[PDB]
Amino acid sequence: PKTIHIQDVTLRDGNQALKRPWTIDEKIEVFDLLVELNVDGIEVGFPSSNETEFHTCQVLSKRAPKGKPIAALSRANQNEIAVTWEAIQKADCPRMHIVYPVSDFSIKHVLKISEKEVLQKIRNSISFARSIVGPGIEIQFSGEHFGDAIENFAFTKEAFLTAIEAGANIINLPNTVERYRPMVFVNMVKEIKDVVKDKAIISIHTHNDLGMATATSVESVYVGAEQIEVALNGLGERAGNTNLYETAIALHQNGENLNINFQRIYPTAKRISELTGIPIGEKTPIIGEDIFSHRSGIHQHQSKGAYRTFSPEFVGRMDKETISFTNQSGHKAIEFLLHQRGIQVSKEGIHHLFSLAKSISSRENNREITEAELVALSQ
Amino acid sequence: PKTIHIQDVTLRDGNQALKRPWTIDEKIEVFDLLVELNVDGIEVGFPSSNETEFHTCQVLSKRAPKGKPIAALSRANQNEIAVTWEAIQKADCPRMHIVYPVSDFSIKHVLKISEKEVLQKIRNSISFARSIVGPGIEIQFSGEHFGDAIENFAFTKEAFLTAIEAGANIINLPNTVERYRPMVFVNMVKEIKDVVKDKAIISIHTHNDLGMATATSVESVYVGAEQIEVALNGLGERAGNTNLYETAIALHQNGENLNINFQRIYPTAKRISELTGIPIGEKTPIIGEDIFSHRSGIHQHQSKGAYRTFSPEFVGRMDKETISFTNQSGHKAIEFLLHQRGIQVSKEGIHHLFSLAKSISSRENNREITEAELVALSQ
Ligand SMILES: CC(C)C(=O)C(=O)O
Ligand SMILES: CC(C)C(=O)C(=O)O
Ligand SMILES: [Zn+2]
Ligand SMILES: [Zn+2]
Repeated sequence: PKTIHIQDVTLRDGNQALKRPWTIDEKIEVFDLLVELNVDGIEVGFPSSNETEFHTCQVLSKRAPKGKPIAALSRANQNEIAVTWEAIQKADCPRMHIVYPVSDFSIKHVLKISEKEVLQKIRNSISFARSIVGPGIEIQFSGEHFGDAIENFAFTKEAFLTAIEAGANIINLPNTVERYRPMVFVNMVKEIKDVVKDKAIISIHTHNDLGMATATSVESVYVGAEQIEVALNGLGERAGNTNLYETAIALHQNGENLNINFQRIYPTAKRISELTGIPIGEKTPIIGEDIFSHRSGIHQHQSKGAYRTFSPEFVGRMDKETISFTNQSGHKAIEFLLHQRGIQVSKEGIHHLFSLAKSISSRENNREITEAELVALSQ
Repeated sequence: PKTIHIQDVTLRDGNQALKRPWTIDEKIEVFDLLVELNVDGIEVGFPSSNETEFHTCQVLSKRAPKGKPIAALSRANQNEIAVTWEAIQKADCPRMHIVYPVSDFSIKHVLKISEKEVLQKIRNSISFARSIVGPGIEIQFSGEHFGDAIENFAFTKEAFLTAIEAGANIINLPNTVERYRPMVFVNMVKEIKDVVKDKAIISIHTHNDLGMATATSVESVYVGAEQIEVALNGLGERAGNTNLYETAIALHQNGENLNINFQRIYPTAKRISELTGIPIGEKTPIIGEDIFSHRSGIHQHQSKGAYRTFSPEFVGRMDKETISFTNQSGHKAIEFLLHQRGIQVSKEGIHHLFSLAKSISSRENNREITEAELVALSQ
């Protein structure tokens, strides 16, 4: 039986990509939505960025429920690591999260340093972090641009093993920019797991540039990833982080056990939509207005039975697909109702009652016609 | 080198799920957008549905460019097949598309017939189709609900081999409802390819209920699928069909050769958006308003270089990320401009010029401040 932790990064990766970043009270509202959704951990921010974010991280750390991992992000240097720890140490379960780049391009063309120097930086930063937080505290290390570490993939194994030996309990593998295809990333995850084994938790953090973040994250589980970093409503850099709802529902549909309160999905998404001013597209998976419609029939319980993965109510929505007597499906519905009661009426009579249904609907507006009165109208 | 055909089903699967189905002139406009996008084939409709759709299919068949496959969908019965052929026979390259269910549930609980009877129906319908279209004409067979053919997967191999032997040139594998995970579907595709080999083209047709249609379609290519059925703007049943743009761009980024005019992507999507009244979400991959923004820096060419898959212009968009002197990034931009010219100004002076930039922008509205005048303002 697989353990899969859903790690939310909305307050960090999501907030920082926002056209209109959140105030402290909005961040607190979002934090509370995350707690009620029962995610397995929450990254509250990047406290080194500025004094406001520092304050927010501290407030959220103290608000955090007991036993709920509270993470904050730091770059790989002693002073910033110390500041980060100061931000979160008051949380019941603080988690230190350190990032450093590991891709060939980053090392050769951005950092312009050797691989040996990279390993030294990784080891020194994680070791230092462990020196200030003590033994009981989870440390996560992210290899930035891991998804692009193609030419230096072997190095990447060394980097993560180094991080673990220095004290990292979680190795986070980001697909910082989505460039290829899920199984390219997933094969890399598999090879990392092959050398990490039980020495650390493998986490993944995928972005959605080619519309394949959910798939990449989901398939990573089946090669050994036990944590997925996600965001509400697919917020985050560019096209966004891995969508929390799609990932949670997909894993559930595949038989996995998650702590997520699935029925909080829709009320959460609606509120996040309001807080960001980003409407929920009507065809958006899980939460889209129109995704439970089965309309194709109009052109010619069975639809609900053979063509639905999960019910509206499962994600906290009301089922709005109610048989009506006032539309393109209106006419045939009256036929079926009359059939049920054993009332025989000609095709012209049905066409008649059809018009009466749309009539007494406009009067006392709109469209709320009962079977009982429709039976009374015919006979 | 892989051959991958992009087969558009917007005028069929897309149109029939539409809240407001298209008129003949709108269908013609959509058809023309598809031709200009240079998709490899177009399914024009379901001509058996009604006389209007029949007429539309005939009009589009005659409008179709030479050498462009024009498909229309039919259920697996002689009279409907004959009607369908009548609808499309005038196209330069007509393609007959027949569907019949193949999943355990469909056969046992919906059709309530034996597997032997299913094979007979498949063979008879394809053989009949071949009898009326002649040898030169492509026949596609779809096994409806293939993605759910888990308990009877072995049967599914028999069904497709039967279809091929009867005359099917293309075997289409739909993930009618997205229920699991890409690699479950993809493994099934692989096993079908293992027995079909070079006897027919494998096509896939995935839906997007769990947000993983693009991935499922893309990964299917790497186990032998040579045709992908897609729709503009992810139109189609429920959450929609596989999104054309994401699929085309992903395959291109993975080094594949497609005929798609990539630079038609954005103008097409914008027009389809208008025709359906479904806005393009600002975080939608490829075409979303906000997906080329790199904003996270504000919180503390490189961003464009290390964090972009493809350029805005590649998909027919204008790059709107222009360095401005009027915002939260405004102040530092003036610093850098003054640095370039070797003009030294105090931190208070920069703060001053910052205010002058926002001032002469409101006057003669709005926000269009040149470097040249900003240099003239400082010195
Ligand atoms: C800090 C890391 C995980 C990051 O956000 C990226 O690589 O996408
Ligand atoms: C006709 C077939 C391909 C169909 O639309 C479905 O199975 O999704
Ligand atoms: Zn990220
Ligand atoms: Zn379909």
